[PDB]
Order: sequence, then structure tokens, then C-alpha cells
Amino acid sequence: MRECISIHVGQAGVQIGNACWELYCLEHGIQPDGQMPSDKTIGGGDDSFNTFFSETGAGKHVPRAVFVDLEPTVVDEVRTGTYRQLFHPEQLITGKEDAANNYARGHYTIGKEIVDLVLDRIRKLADLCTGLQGFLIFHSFGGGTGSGFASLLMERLSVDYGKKSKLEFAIYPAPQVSTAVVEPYNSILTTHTTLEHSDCAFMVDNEAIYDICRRNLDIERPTYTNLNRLIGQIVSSITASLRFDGALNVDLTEFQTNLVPYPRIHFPLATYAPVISAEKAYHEQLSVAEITNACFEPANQMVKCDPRHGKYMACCMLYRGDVVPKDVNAAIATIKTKRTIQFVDWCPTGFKVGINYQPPTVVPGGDLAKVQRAVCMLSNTTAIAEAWARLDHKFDLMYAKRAFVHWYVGEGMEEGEFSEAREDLAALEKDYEEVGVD
Amino acid sequence: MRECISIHVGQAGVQIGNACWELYCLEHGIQPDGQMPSDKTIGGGDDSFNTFFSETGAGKHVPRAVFVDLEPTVVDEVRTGTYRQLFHPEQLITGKEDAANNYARGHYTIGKEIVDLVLDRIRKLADLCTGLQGFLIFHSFGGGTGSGFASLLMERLSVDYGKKSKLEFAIYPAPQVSTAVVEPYNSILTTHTTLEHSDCAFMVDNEAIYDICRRNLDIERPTYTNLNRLIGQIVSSITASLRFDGALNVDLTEFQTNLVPYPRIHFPLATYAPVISAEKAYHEQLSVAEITNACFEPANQMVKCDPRHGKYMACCMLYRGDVVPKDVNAAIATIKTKRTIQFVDWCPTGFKVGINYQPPTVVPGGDLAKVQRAVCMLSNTTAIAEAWARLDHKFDLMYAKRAFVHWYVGEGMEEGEFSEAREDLAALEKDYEEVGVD
Amino acid sequence: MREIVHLQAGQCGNQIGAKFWEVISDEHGIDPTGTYHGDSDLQLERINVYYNEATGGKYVPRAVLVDLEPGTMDSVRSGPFGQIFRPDNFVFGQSGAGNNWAKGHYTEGAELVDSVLDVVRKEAESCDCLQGFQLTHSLGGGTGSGMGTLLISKIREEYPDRIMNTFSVVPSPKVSDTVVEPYNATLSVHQLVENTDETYCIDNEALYDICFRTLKLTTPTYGDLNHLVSATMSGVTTCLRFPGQLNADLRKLAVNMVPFPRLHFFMPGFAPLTSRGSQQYRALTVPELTQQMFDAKNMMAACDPRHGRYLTVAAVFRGRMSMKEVDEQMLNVQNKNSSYFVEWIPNNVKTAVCDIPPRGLKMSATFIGNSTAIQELFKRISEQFTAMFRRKAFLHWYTGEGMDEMEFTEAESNMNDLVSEYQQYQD
Amino acid sequence: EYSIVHRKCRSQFTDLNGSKRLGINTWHDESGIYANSEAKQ
Amino acid sequence: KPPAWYARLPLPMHRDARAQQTAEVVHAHARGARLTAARLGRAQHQINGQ
Amino acid sequence: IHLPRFSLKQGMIPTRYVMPWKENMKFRNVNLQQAEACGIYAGPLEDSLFWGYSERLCHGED
Amino acid sequence: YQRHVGTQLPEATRLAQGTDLLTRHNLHMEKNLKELRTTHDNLAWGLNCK
Ligand SMILES: Nc1nc2c(ncn2[C@@H]2O[C@H](COP(=O)(O)OP(=O)(O)OP(=O)(O)O)[C@@H](O)[C@H]2O)c(=O)[nH]1
Ligand SMILES: Nc1nc2c(ncn2[C@@H]2O[C@H](COP(=O)(O)OP(=O)(O)OP(=O)(O)O)[C@@H](O)[C@H]2O)c(=O)[nH]1
Ligand SMILES: Nc1nc2c(ncn2[C@@H]2O[C@H](COP(=O)(O)OP(=O)(O)OP(=O)(O)O)[C@@H](O)[C@H]2O)c(=O)[nH]1
Repeated sequence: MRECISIHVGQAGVQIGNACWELYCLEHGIQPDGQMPSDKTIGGGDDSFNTFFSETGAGKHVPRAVFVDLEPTVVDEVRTGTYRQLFHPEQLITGKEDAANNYARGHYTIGKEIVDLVLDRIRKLADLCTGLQGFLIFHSFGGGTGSGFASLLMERLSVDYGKKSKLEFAIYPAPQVSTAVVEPYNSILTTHTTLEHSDCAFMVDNEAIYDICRRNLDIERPTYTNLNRLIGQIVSSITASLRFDGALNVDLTEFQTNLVPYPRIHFPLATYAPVISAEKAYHEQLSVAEITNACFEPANQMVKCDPRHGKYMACCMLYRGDVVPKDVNAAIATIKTKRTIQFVDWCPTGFKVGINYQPPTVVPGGDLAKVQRAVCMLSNTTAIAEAWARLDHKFDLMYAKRAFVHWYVGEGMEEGEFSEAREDLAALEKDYEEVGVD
Repeated sequence: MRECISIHVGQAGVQIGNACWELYCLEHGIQPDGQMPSDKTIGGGDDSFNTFFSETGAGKHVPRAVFVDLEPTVVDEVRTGTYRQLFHPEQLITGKEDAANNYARGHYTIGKEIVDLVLDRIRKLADLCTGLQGFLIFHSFGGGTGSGFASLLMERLSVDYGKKSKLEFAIYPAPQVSTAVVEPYNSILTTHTTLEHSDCAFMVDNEAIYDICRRNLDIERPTYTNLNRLIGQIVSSITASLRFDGALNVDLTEFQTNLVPYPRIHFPLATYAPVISAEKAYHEQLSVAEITNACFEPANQMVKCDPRHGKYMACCMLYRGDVVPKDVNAAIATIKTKRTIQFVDWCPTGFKVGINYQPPTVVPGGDLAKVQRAVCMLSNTTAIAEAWARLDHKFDLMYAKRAFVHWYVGEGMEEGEFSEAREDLAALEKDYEEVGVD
Repeated sequence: MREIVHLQAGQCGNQIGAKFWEVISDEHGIDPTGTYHGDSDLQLERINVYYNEATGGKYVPRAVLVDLEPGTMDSVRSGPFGQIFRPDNFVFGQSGAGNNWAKGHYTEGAELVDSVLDVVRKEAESCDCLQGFQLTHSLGGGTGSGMGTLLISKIREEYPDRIMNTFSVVPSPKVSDTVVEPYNATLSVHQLVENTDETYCIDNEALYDICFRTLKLTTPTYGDLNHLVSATMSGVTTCLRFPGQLNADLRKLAVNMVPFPRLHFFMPGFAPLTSRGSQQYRALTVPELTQQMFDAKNMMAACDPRHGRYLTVAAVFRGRMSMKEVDEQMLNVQNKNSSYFVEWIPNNVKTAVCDIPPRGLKMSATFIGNSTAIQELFKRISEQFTAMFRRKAFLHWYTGEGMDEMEFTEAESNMNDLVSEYQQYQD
Repeated sequence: EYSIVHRKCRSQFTDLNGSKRLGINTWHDESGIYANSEAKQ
Repeated sequence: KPPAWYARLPLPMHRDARAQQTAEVVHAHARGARLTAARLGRAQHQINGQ
Repeated sequence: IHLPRFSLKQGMIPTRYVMPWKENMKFRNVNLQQAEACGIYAGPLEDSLFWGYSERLCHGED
Repeated sequence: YQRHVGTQLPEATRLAQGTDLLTRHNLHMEKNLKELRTTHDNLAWGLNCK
């Protein structure tokens, strides 16, 4: 039927998986025990959970995700958390050796003996699945373990499974903040390895996530929970089409076909418009007009790119809640009449709309507002070339003075592969202006 | 009718039979005293025991097995056990002098004066039997007393009785673990002797037996009782067809005819799929498909052979419990159409299905799963020659430097029979690739 | 007797026919369960032109529903009349379309054409003699375009002597949502014009304007939009089914409607559309009907034929009328705008009057038009096609599917021919 | 709280087996009766 | 740009090439058949005329 | 004696084959006429191009 | 086009041919690979003696 499998790699990428699965159980009302009240929803595992959970007649909702990590510190603590009884023990794939930010260490040294065992989980999850539209890959480019392992995994799952979709979600490297100086190294290494197999890579940056927090959410001191909650809302919104119905129902297959223009470049940008504090929404009102202006407001994006320094290609809006297409197509018509919004002349139309009746909900102990009209804005533009343009001059200096190379070549690489990526990057940027050139 | 006799040789072969008969008394509700309760099941010895026990007018279920050893240590203690009243005192054929791991000493020095005794047991058991399909031979290749004594008697029971089946079961020598360095001597001695006389020889290796325990049963600290339980479960599963019925009933004759392709090679591989810890099946589900995936998962076999390094000829699956043909035929259709499973092209079909309605029951104070759908996977592949390939390079060195020969030439043996077995062995391998070669 | 087999195609169609069928059922008085409540004798006789007989006075709709996405069908099955439809009629596949025409037209259709052919011929053999078939779909619909283009082709050689009635809605000119829609539209129309004999053109934006103009309800439902288009189609179906001196055969209409083979695309027209106070503020007279019937606002199909001229026009009147008023109104409009018709043919008016009024109103009518107002339509798709084919945007899928640019060459070239054809005939 | 007014329910045509329902069922249940039958109301 | 495609033998992407490499010959036959379909169909047409 | 001979093993090959050169009865005799007109192969009555997950040449088991 | 006669695909034959080549070379480098590990270990061992 309509189901998918989620993947969470890297200790940084597992606490995010915790939150969404925490989030996902709330709207489904899943108790911490793992079963429903006496109300009738259990069976052979077929209801709103069947797309996400596997609630066998034993009553235990089994989430369709696998958390893989190599440092048992965090994964054991959540194994002592609240929902650990729901989480399958060896689905919470732990490891005993980190990659030390080294992509290849996570790609060669230990991944060999670990990729075999996860593949058993995959096939034992694949067989019980019926529709299996695709995968939800959660990771990070600057992955101490997220980078190296998933790369071999995404390769191995691609070579046996190359017909279904693979959705990749990773934190983009902070443009001006660096928690690691090898972080650029594996990042370009990850990109060049993934460009020829990754289907759709959607990115996000925490700084502007933080910027939103004290701009409109008005929190000067949030925590990861809020960061995790807001990204968890994003994936929740895109998955509501599976969860509920609407005026029209869309699918990731339509997303891919209508988002990516041409091969290679498959890197659009997401955004959620009604990001606001609770009290503000209390004594103000939400409608399609202002949120449409808001979602296209350049400072509302989590990626440090000026749209007026680039040009638009696709923009996909997913209106969840109570809306009528009357104002929707009217409001976006005014957006088309807007002159600052510079789509490429190649596309007269570039708008993909998804309507869902279900109002987005608050979370207990939450920070969000009481949402009725919501939209997720997935767009792709040419103003992203600066990011890799930032990376290459970051990379080229470091590679010329070849710092930390003794670490990598010490355990068995050479400079050819680092060489290849830079013209792959050079091919990447040179592509950007050529398609940018009309 | 549908009955057989079991034999237990080698000091290892008797504690395993103990647990088997310990298991066997549970499913019949046998009290250790020897009698049923006031319930009406005793008679002329004709009921579920008639195929296994001999509960004559005395009301005592007499097991149809003869236990033979040459050291009184273990046999006296079991003669002081809990069911010793059940066991016939001289069916527990004891001895006073061991074979010292020497095949020949157990084949020449003492076996002459004892076989006449046990042969009397055989005929005095032969007369009381009616259908007597065959025998159950429990032994070991590295037989401290299993090697020599079994070889002589199996010759003697072959020459007088050549019209019935003989079922052989021995622990295969550990490929890299050796509790005896003379163990290779008698092991190849046993194999070459049995090849032209043994009907069906079935093996097992304890290393992967232990490996299973802390893999899925999660028992990092198992025991022989646990090991004896699972092999006792294994022989119980194959004998459930004699005990109960199902959709169809199958017999060792069908097993023999359909499993062995060609003469000599009669060494398939058994496997039991639903081997899981109780708490693991607690919140999960087991069905025909995944256990079929599990039973054909290469690491679930107890013999250190990679099926991808060989090719399949025969496979026998025996579903004990509640099943329906609809999922059985569909799942195997997926299995027959699986790429990795490389059957030999010579066989269009190689599948012998056995269905028994009776669910496998637990044992009090046990450790196993709680199975409704159980299957014993008996199969023969070409990935087995590596073991004998492993054996020969070990033997060719140690024979060329003729270690321990002074022991065997001291007691009256000499090198020729050692010479014979190597090309007899070399015949075995050279047959294995040509059947592999299409 | 001459009957009709219906085809329920495309996901928009999945909303279309469901509304279209319930409009029929509520008109005839059958309960949602299906046991017909005998109330009108004339409808008791002529229902068989669309429905067959099940046991217990239950009239089975002779429609076939096809899709790939179960949820829409589940919603349709959970509709108010899903029980009256047959699970046998619910043929589908186990895949997602991706809103791809080529996958539907070459990949997903291939394993579905066999079953749907069996179902229809089973239904075809169930009935005795058909006028033809009618097909609810859209030109901009991913599955609808892929299915219909295949389905129309196969039935052409199957039954080359029947009516291949079609239903396609033109996507919104201002926004197509689907960006590859112009590809799908251009591909479908090529086979369409070759295979089709009749085509109604419908656009959502005009209906939105109609909502702004007469509905005045601000926030309607697309089902209310379905309600309108179903009412338009229900009216034109009343001709065959109801008595009264009006000649009903679509072939009778088509020969009165089609001067040359390349004329398949036609526009609907409807009768009294009323606002809040005007239901109790309207003097229901054939003059004001005729005025409203010929109103530039009253159209809903594509755009104003004010830009072009009028080739063939035909309006069917439903209710208690007489030949004289429609005659004088025809003269009045003939004297009103004589030059706006083509000098090629005078007296382009075709009139049919159904004496049986609908249930809810007495004076009613429908109009079918063939004017020179389609140029704006296919010229619009032209720059879209040329701009996107200028640099082959979003094309690797179709090559990945197995489509080549050569197929596009004649597809637009055939489209360019009809641009001149409509131009040359009128200009 | 816990509104099922809008939520979707089982699919009759997607999966055709007894592993959705409870109780004794001989046939598949083809019917317009749904848990969400009150959406029209 | 140096010339690189000569023969070697490793083909990282070859299935896809074969699929399209077969896509021409399959389309080649159709064009020829429609030519014969053209002459035969109209042949019957005016035949029925007289 | 002529003997069947076929190719090696694959992983994508279908088990069965249809070969409607002799599996169409609408146009049978016609395609039968062009069987010898081209002279491709008639030979044994019973030739399938896919026995099971295995392929061969045009000459049927000869 | 399995209806028109003559539409056999040598595509599989070429695809099968490519697989055969890759298998052969696999054997080559594997034999080469096994040798070099043995050599290095002796070279490292000789260093220990030195
Ligand atoms: N995805 C994700 N990233 C985070 C989170 N919190 C901080 N980060 C950033 O993401 C990066 C995590 O990358 P790594 O440190 O390589 O994580 P890893 O590959 O799993 O291995 P470790 O080095 O042991 O953590 C950090 O450098 C942070 O800057 C989080 O919750 N999720
Ligand atoms: N199947 C089985 N094998 C065992 C068991 N215990 C030990 N073994 C192994 O099986 C072999 C049994 O052969 P022997 O040691 O010669 O036993 P035996 O011939 O009965 O008499 P002994 O020489 O006194 O030991 C041993 O070498 C052990 O490695 C057991 O309980 N069951
Ligand atoms: N059901 C429905 N369809 C709509 C609506 N508004 C516009 N449509 C359009 O009607 C078109 C025709 O539907 P289908 O022919 O079934 O389309 P499809 O082949 O299933 O694939 P898609 O076009 O991607 O939906 C769609 O492409 C929609 O763009 C609406 O409100 N309801």
C-alpha cells in the first residue's frame, strides 16, 4: 500500500529521529505503553499507523525506521528513555567504534562488518512491506559518523534497490560556523559520492533556524528540542498526505518529477510559513495572503541565500488545514504578478500545490501555535551556488596546504579521489550558471 | 506399523539421547514412574507410544532404544537418574574399558565380545517390532568410543539387515576447534567406512549452535542441556510425522528417495527456523515468509558453509503446526524465484514439504521459543566440500609426518587403511565438483 | 434498443462521474441504497438507456471506473452512492502514476488494457445496441490522458460505428499546477483529434468566475463545480431519455453540428443561473431566458467568442415551451447580431425542445457551441510548448520512459495545422 | 480531541486479506459501511 | 577535453545504454510498416468506390 | 542424436516464453506461410525460447 | 513487436558478455591481491629480524 521506511544515521541524526517518532505518536495518540485504549483500531496492522507503524495484533506499534549509530552512549540512554519499549532493540543499531569525523573510516574500516547486518534488517523490513514507495534518510554532511557510513549504505541500498525512491535529509554545514575543519573534507566527499545515486537531497541550516527562534517565536534561549520539534513538524507536514487525505493527494513521486529539472542537481529548499509564537497567533489572524507573502519573504528561509541574487525554478507549496483554492490560486496569481519574484523564463508555471484538510496540531509541552492554515514551501533556486562557491575556496586553500592529510592517508587513502571531487565541484558550479544563463 | 529403534554410541551419544527421551516423555505426558494416570491409554501397547515406547500389559512405557557405552561412569549415574526405572537395565549396555579415541581399539580389541550381546538386544527388539522402518544412529565423528564401536556394529546390522533404512546422526568435527589431534585419524576412518553402508548421515557443528544462542536466543551462557534440547527438538520435529498427522504425512522412505540425488552422497543439512528468545517473539510476529527467509538465511545454518560458495540440489521443509497451503506455495514461489539461491539447473523442483498440524510444545524449565509455525529445513548443497577440503590438508601434513602412528601400529594396525581413505576421500571431493559442474 | 456505456476515467473524473451519477439518481428518485422509488412512469420506461436491471428493482449503472490510486476509489466507494456501483467495475493497477502520461500511455496501461477491454466487452455484450460511449477524463490529467488516449484508440477498431463521446477539462490557463501538463496536453490532443468525434471543452477559471458572478458563495466546493458540469451534461442527456418533440440522437446533432471532420471541440452553455434574491426576483420568461442564455457572462467553457465569430450553434430547451417563442427569439438574435455569424453558412441555429422540466425548476435549457474561440486555447499551449521544447526541460523522464523528440515534432506540427485550419476556414 | 471526522480508514481494494479485521469472516467485506460513515453528516 | 570513449571494456552505466541502444531499432520497424499501412488502406478506399 | 543445448544462468531472464509466431490464431496460416518464406525455423513443433530462467539459440533442441 | 517476426534482442547477449568479462578480471586481481598480502607480511617480518 502507501508506506515507507525511515533511516537515521549518526548520533546527531538519532535524537532527531526520536523527536519525530515522539511527534508521530501524539497525533496518533500512541500511549507510552505501546497500545491503544479499548477503542477499536488494532487488527492485522492496518490503519493510519500502517503507513508508519507496524502494530501487529499484539497491539505494539512498530515504527518503520532504523536508528544506526556507532557510539552506544546516546543510543543506550534512549534505550533507557520513555518509548524504548516501542523501539525494537536491534533496530536501534548501535556500534562500538566511531569514525572520528573520518568519512573513509566510517566508509571502509568498520562499515564492512556492519553493512551486512543492517541489510538483514532492511530485507526483513522490506519483505513485510507491501507498497514501499521509498526511504527517509536522515543524516548530516559534516557527519562524524553520518558522513562515511551512510555513503556506503546509500550505495549498497542503491545497487540492489535502484527502482524505488530515496529521500535524503541532512543539516547543511553552517556557512560561517565550523565545528570541525575536516567537516569540509568529508562534505564534498559525501556530495560527489551521492550526486550519482541520491534521488532528492533536501537541506537545512541551524543558524537561521536559531534566527527564526528569537525573531518570531521570540525564544532567545531555545534548545535542541525546539530545533528537533520544528524539523519534525516539517517531515510531519510532508507525510500528512500519507497520513490523511485532502482536496488533492500528492506523492513523493510527483515531487521528484516536478521538482528536479534535469539530472545531477536535485537540491531544492524547504520552508514553513506560519512560524510564530503562541500569543501572537492568539491576538492575530492567519490567512493565505500574508503567509504566502511570509513564505516568500527572503529572511524566512533557513538557508543563507538571497533569492534576488539567484532565480527561481520550482516552488512546491503543501497547504495543510482549512483552505479553499479560490483564494489560493488567487493569492498565488498575485505572486505571479509580482516582479521581484524572478523565475526562469523557461518555466511559465512552477507551482506544485498540495491540499490537506487536517489542521496541524500543537504538541504537549510545546512551543508552536494553534495552527489552522499551514503550508510547506519546497523550492529550488540558483542562489545556492554561492554555498558551494563558499566551499571550494574554503576547500582549495586547505587542500593546497593539505592539512590533516596524514590522518587520512595514514589509514589508507590517496589524493586522486580528493582530486576528482574538485572538478566534480567545478563541473557542479559551472553547470549552475550555464542553466542560470538563458 | 510405523515404528523404529534408536541407538546411542559414544559417551557423547548417550546424554543427547537422554534429553531426547526426556523431551519425548513430555509430549506423551509420561510420568517418571513409568505409567499413565487412571486415564485409559494402556493396553496391548498400541497407541502414540507404540511407535516410540513399549507400554505392554505391565503399563510401563519401554523406550525403543539401546544405549551402548564402554565407560561405566555416565551410564551408572543415569542408572541413578530420574527415569532409570523406565530404562531397561541391560538396554543400557555398559562397558568397562574405553577406546582411548582409537577407532581400531574400539573396532578390534573389545568390540568382538560385546557386539554379540547387543545383537541379542537387536533381535530381541527386532522380534517384538512389527513395521520397523529403520534405526536411529546417534554418534560422533570424534568418537572417544563412538568411532570404532559404531563402525563395526553398523557393518553387522547392515549384513544381516540390508532391506531397511539406517539413519545416522553425528556431531561434525569443529572446523577450527580440535579437542583431539587424533580426531582426524578416526574421523576420516569413520567416513570412508560408512560411505558405502550408511543410508543417510546427518551432521551438526556445535560452534554455530553456540553462535545462535547469543545471537537470537540472547543466551551468552548456554549449556549442553540447551544444546541437547535443540538437537532433541530437531529429532523431535522430524519424528512428529510418526507421532501426529497433518495435511500430508511423509516418511523417511520419501526422505531418502527424494533427498539423495545419487549414490554415496547422503549428507544433507538440517535447520530449524523459529529459533528465537521468548521475549523477542513477545512483541514481534512470526509467519511463514520471514521464517522461510530466516531458514534460508546463511548465518542460521549450524555448518560453517556459505551457500553462495556452493549450489543447491535438494531442500526438505517440514512445517509442524498451523499452516495453510496458500501462503506456503506463494512464499516458496518467491523463494524459487530468488536470484541468490543458486540451485543446480539439473533439478526443476527440489522441494519436499511436510505438514503437521500439531504445534511444537515447550519443555518445562526450557529456553526455546513459543512456536505455532515451525519448519525443519533439510537441504543438500555443494558448499560442503570445503569441510572435507579443510580436513584433507590437515591430514595430508600430519600423515606425511606420521604422528601417533606408533600408537596404532603398537596395537596392531598399519598404514594401508590410512592410505586407502585419502583417495576414498579424494574420490569424495572429485565427485563433488563434477556434480557441481553442469 | 439504443443505449450508452459510460467510462469513468482520470482522477478528476473520479470526482466528475460520482457527481454526474448521483445527479442522475436523484433526478430519477432512486434511494442511495438502490431500490427505485416508483414515482414517474416516463423515467420508469427510459432508464434502460443507461441502467440495467439487478434483482429487486435495483438499477445498476453501466459505467466502468479505472484508476491506479486506490484512495480516490475508496473515497468514491465511500461516496453517497458507492453501493450502487459494482466492485466488478472497479478495475485498477497497483502502481503510482507520477502524473506521467507516457507511463500511463505505454507502461502502466499495457497490463491494464487487457482487463478493461474484457470488462467493457462483457458490459457491451450485456447491452443489446449502443449509440456509443462517453468518457469522463481530462487532457491535463496524468492518468486520464494516458488511459483515455489508449482507450479511445483500441475502441476505434473495435466499434468503428458508434459514438466516441469524450469529456476533458482544460486546466487553468493562469496556472497548470503540473508543469509537464503542456507536454501531456500536447501529446493527448494529437491522438485525441485523430480518434475523437466529439469534444466538450471546460475550464475551471470560468467556473470560478461564475462562482464570483452568480453563485456569490465565496467558498464553494469543487463538488459544487462538479454539480454544475454534471447539470450541463445531465441536460444534454435528457434529450435521448425524455419524450417530447425534440430530435435527440447525437448523430442527428453531430451531423447538424459538424460541417467538416476536423471539428470536434465544442463549448457548453447553460440556462437560468440565479443569485440569492433573484430566485424570488426573476420573471421566468423565455425572453429573459434567451437573453441570459446568450450572455457573454453565461459561458463557462474557454473564453469569449467575442474575439472570433460563430460557426455552429445549438441550444436545447427543457420545460414547458412552444415552437413560436423559440422561433421568434431565434429571429430576434438573428437580427440582433447577424454579422457575428460567418457568411459561410446562414441559419446556423439548431433547436430542440424537451417538454419534460427538471425536478426543482420548470424553465431550463442547455447550449452547445462551435465558435472561433479555440484559437486562444491552442495558441496559448503553443508558446508553452515552444518555450519548453526550446531547451527540452523535464524531458529525461520521457527518454527514460522511452519517448523521443521526433514524436513531439508532428504533435506540434499537427497542432500547427489546426491553427491554420480554424484560421483559414474563418479568416 | 481524537477527532476521526477527517481521518482515513481501511482500504477495501488495496489489501485483500483477513489481516485487518476482527472476528469470524468468511468473505471479503465489500460494502459502503465505514467507521467514517458520518462525514456526510 | 581529451578523447576518452574508445573501447576499453568496463562500463559503469551499461544497462541504460542497452535499453536506449535497443530503442532505435524497435522504432525503426514501425516507420516502415506505416508506409505499407498507408498504401493498403487507401487502396481499399477507392476500390470500394467503383 | 540431436540434443537440446542452452545458455548459462542469469538473474533477470523470465521463466516462460510465448513466441506468438505460432501463438496467434487470427493470423496463423499467414505467419505460417512466412515461416518457410523466410525459412527461419519450424523443426520441432514444441520450441520455447525460455524453458525456465534459461535461454538458447533459435534452433530448437536440435 | 514480438508480433512482427524477427525482433530478437542480442541485447542480453551483449549484457551477458559484459558480465563474463567482469567475472574473469575479478579472478585476476583476486589472485594478484592474495599474493601481495603474503609478500608484505614477509617483508614486514624481515624488518623484525633486521
Ligand atoms: N543531525 C544533527 N546534527 C547536529 C545535532 N546537534 C548538533 N549537530 C551538528 O551536527 C554535527 C554532527 O556530526 P558528527 O559529530 O560527525 O556526528 P557523527 O558522525 O554521528 O559522529 P560523532 O563525531 O561521534 O558525533 C555536529 O558537528 C553539530 O554541529 C543534531 O541534533 N542532529
Ligand atoms: N553430540 C555431543 N558431542 C559431545 C558432547 N560432549 C562432548 N562432545 C564432543 O564429542 C566427542 C565425543 O567423543 P568421545 O570423547 O570419544 O566420547 P566416547 O567415545 O563416547 O567416550 P570417551 O572416550 O570416554 O569420551 C568429544 O570429543 C567432544 O568433543 C555431547 O554432550 N554431545
Ligand atoms: N479530482 C479533482 N481533479 C482536479 C481538481 N482540480 C483540478 N483537477 C485536475 O484534473 C486533472 C485530471 O485528473 P486525472 O486525469 O485523473 O489525472 P491523473 O491521470 O490521475 O494524474 P494527475 O493529473 O497528476 O492527477 C488533474 O490532473 C488535476 O490537475 C479537483 O478539484 N478535483
